[PDB]
Amino acid sequence: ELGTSNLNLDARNLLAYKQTEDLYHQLLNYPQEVISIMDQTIKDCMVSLIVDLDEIETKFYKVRPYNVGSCKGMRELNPNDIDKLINLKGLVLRSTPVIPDMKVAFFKCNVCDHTMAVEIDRGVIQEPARCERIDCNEPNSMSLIHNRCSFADKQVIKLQETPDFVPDGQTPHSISLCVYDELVDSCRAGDRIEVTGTFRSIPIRANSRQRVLKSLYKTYVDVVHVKKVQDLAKIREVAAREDLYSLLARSIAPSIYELEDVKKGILLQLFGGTNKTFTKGGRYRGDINILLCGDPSTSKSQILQYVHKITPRGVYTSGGLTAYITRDVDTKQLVLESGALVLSDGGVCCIDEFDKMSDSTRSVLHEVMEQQTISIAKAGIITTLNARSSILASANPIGSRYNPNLPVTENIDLPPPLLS
Amino acid sequence: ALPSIQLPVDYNNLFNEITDFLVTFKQKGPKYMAMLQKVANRELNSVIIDLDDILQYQNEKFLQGTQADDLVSAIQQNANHFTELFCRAIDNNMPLPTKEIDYKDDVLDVILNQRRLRNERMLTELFPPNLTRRYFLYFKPLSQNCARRYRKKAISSKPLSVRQIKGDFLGQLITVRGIITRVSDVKPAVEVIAYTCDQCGYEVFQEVNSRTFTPLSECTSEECSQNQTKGQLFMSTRASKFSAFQECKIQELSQQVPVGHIPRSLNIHVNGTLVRSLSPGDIVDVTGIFLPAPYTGFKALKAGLLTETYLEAQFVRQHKKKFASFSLTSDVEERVMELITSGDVYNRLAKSIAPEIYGNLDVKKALLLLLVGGVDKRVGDGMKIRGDINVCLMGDPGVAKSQLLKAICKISPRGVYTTGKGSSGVGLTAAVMKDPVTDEMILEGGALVLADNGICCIDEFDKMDESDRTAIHEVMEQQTISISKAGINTTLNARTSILAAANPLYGRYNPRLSPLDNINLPAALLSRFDILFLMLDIPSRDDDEKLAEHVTYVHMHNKQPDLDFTPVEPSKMREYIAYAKTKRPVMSEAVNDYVVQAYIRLRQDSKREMDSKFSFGQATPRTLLGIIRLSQALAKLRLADMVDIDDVEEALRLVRVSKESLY
Ligand SMILES: Nc1ncnc2c1ncn2[C@@H]1O[C@H](COP(=O)(O)OP(=O)(O)OP(=O)(O)O)[C@@H](O)[C@H]1O
Ligand SMILES: Nc1ncnc2c1ncn2[C@@H]1O[C@H](COP(=O)(O)OP(=O)(O)O)[C@@H](O)[C@H]1O
Ligand SMILES: [Mg+2]
Ligand SMILES: [Zn+2]
Ligand SMILES: [Zn+2]
Repeated sequence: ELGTSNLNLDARNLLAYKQTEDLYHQLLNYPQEVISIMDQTIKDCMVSLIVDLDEIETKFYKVRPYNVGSCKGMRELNPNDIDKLINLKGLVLRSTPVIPDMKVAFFKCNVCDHTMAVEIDRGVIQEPARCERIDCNEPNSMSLIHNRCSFADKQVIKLQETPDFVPDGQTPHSISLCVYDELVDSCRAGDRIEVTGTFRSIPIRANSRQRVLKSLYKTYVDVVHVKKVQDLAKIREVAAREDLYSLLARSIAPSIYELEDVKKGILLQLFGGTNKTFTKGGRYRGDINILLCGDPSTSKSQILQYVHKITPRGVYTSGGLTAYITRDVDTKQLVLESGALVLSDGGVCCIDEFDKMSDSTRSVLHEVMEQQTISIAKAGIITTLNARSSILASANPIGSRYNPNLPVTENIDLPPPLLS
Repeated sequence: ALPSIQLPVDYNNLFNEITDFLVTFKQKGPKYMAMLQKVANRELNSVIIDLDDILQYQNEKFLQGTQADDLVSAIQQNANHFTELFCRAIDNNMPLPTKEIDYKDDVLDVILNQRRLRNERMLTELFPPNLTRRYFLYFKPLSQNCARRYRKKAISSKPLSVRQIKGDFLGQLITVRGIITRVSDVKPAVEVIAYTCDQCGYEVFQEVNSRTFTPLSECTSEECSQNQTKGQLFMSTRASKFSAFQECKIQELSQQVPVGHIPRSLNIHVNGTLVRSLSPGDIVDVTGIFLPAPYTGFKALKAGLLTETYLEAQFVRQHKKKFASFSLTSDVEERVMELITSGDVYNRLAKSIAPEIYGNLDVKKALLLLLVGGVDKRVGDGMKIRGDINVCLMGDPGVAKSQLLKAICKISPRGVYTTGKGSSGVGLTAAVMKDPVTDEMILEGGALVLADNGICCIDEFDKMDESDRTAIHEVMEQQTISISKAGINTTLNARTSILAAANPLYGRYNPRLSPLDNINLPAALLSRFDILFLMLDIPSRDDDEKLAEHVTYVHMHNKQPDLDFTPVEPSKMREYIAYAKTKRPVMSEAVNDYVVQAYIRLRQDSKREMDSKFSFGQATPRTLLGIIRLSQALAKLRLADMVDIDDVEEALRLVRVSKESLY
């Protein structure tokens, strides 16, 4: 009734039956053929259960086994576990763009402009040495077309082990991944995922000029399933309460004693004002910017840490902050990279240790608040970036204590216009 | 062609004697049949051969005038040949399995049975024996006492240095000694490579012992041998036989290096079940076969006679020491019973750490309290608390604080010593950055050296630049380091105790306001530390006399003098620190009122911090938190699961003594 073609399968339920555990053992040893025959079985299950046959013929079917074996570690991978299904956890390091993969070769007899489709196997192409049209039968008239073939979307993912497997200060190890179709772009940098798939070993080419091969094989894994690691009525019931303001203000900092007014101010800043962009007059700022000052006996960093995670979007940094053209490490190209302040568009940007801001960056702030639009002109690139971000900053006084007699300006060591 | 020469060695008698030894040897019956029986039942995975047994068997059979030659001498002269002789002898004399076998799991044997039921049914190929083999063969160097048993000089062993190995030791069995530095990962190595023939009779096999490999093009299948092609042969991954491969390099010890030289290295190959038996950073005694390696892999067409050399491991003695993670044993149980009988322990422990440094009992007591750690494992509603204690030591140069730090690092297995630059890969960068030969850019991002449950020790705390200062400020209060450079955010969960020693820039204490000397560091960083000590050198007769007498008596005996009186030993402290950490007392509420009024009096002192000249008595909640942690550590060091008011009193006294050094 949905039209979706995807079947999840857990091994423990598959293990719950006595005839199925034999198929379990056979699947562990020989995954590919078992999966193919299972997919054919599911394909026939369409007609077996419907007895519209039009939506069935177009779609293929696949399974997603998981929880087959226990999660192992990259530090114990014997050669005895080649071409066997295993379960692995880890953290994604880097990705790669989609890699086309030939599936159907296209050839043309240029003399008579006759074309044919040639299926392939194991990558190697058996080229036809003479055209099928015996009316011409020329041997050397074939030249393939690169843009009229058919391709598959392969992608390679680099994965590292979890730090839990390293007890004595050793270094992590990285294992390559391969994905197809729906698993493309299913993860990005920094993801914590668990994968189940078979093991593969390949000989390396070494010298591309010759047919010599090394005595060692590269190891990589191919996976089939990946896992990660009407309420509006509930609002108006709460929103209609009279004392919701006080409870809402006090809820965002359960451990903070007193300091109610500053909590109300921070909560209201998180709520944010309106933003309007009337044409004949221009846009008006809608962001709210708050400073906190005092001696380092206030736990004022805790409030910043609270508000960084409470807000939907927000970057927590310290005393670089904006866009700079970077030189890519792994790949030899030049990529424009955005800064932390740009990444906090619509949210609240948290800044700690505001006094130690150097001098070059301060002017940057001086243009991100009064205009909320940063422009960069470097390496032939001239452009403007929207920021539209709120600022919540904290600073410390000069000396062991902030003397009440002395005014604020001297102790904080900030430019009077920026403070104003 | 090739001229021929005569040698006294013939392998027929050697093989016959090998078989006779393997069959008749009595050390349960024969031992060498027990190993073969366990191998047959798929129980044993590798076979170890002891040369002492061969030597003593030959010696004891020499009493009868039948034996004519010796085998161990030929073993020492050449080793690789006897490996295949031994494997052939084992394959010839493999007894039948006396135990049941889960036969369905051996997919290799199942595939071979399918191939045999294909071919022999028609009425077949004689497969190479090594493909059928499942065991590994290892040698063990003899022992010196066995050589001493007899007159002959069957010595071997003798763990030569790296540079002591010359060009005349190629092909022999030699033992080396050194420190392991680099260890690579585990990767499969091919032994027998199989191709499928596209359903054309037998599937061709091939074995390559070289470090390079070339594939086949055509096959000997009869219908494929027919004058037209029938299917392209393809390599089969399942049918092939593989083996674990690993490589490592070993460096010479600093004691064996001749003066004015640079230590050399040596490459070691290891295969089989011995893989992953060694770790970087240990002293080992490796015995193996010293083999040459061709230079043709580099493909330079130079060095017509020059070749590279490597050692193939055969037996490894890990040596060094074992931490054992205080695994409980009977003997250490009687040891802790003795400690229980010893009464009060921490004073003796303080007396017994660094007797070479005279006096300074309170500093050693603070070190003991640092070793156990404070209150930890979190509190309600997710608030973070760490058991780590941060202590900074102040004093003039020449007070043996650096030596005390070195002694602490020696006694603490997690201790690490760092300093401002000098070595770059110790702060803010991973130790594996740009390390692999492939330049894979392996990195965690923002991390320190073993900062997880480590004891970081630093000298010249004012020396470090802004980067290491930022790192030490980032590792504050178990805060993780989240410095990113290329999208990496694999943060290192830093939970470490910080111990640092520093000095004022004047090099001597000053009569003026002591905070003007401070650390020459920001006051925010100063307030983080739990305990501050100041060791000021006061010239006096009645103490410098004792110090000079102690130093000169140490110098006269060229050892730690008997003038020291310590009932407890460094390994005993190493055991007891883990034992007392295991006990882990928890907090008792009955001290809440007392600690609250103590904090009230601390703020009363804060009401007099403007009196100046020792203004360090400032107001900070971290003072109270450190008081709680120090009381918890005082309960932890000796007491059972209970925190006493005496712990609070001792923590207060320690704080007052810490402040009293200001004067
Ligand atoms: N109490 C002591 N007992 C014995 N020797 C001591 C003592 N105090 C200092 N020494 C001597 O001082 C030397 C070690 O102190 P050292 O000068 O290295 O420490 P430091 O105060 O950290 O100074 P620096 O920064 O100059 O290295 C040794 O030669 C040691 O014999
Ligand atoms: N009102 C308070 N409630 C709870 N803890 C507090 C309070 N005031 C201070 N503290 C404690 O004192 C410390 C103050 O540190 P903080 O001023 O945040 O340092 P910095 O501002 O330099 O980051 C906190 O770690 C906190 O544990
Ligand atoms: Mg020193
Ligand atoms: Zn044609
Ligand atoms: Zn064939």
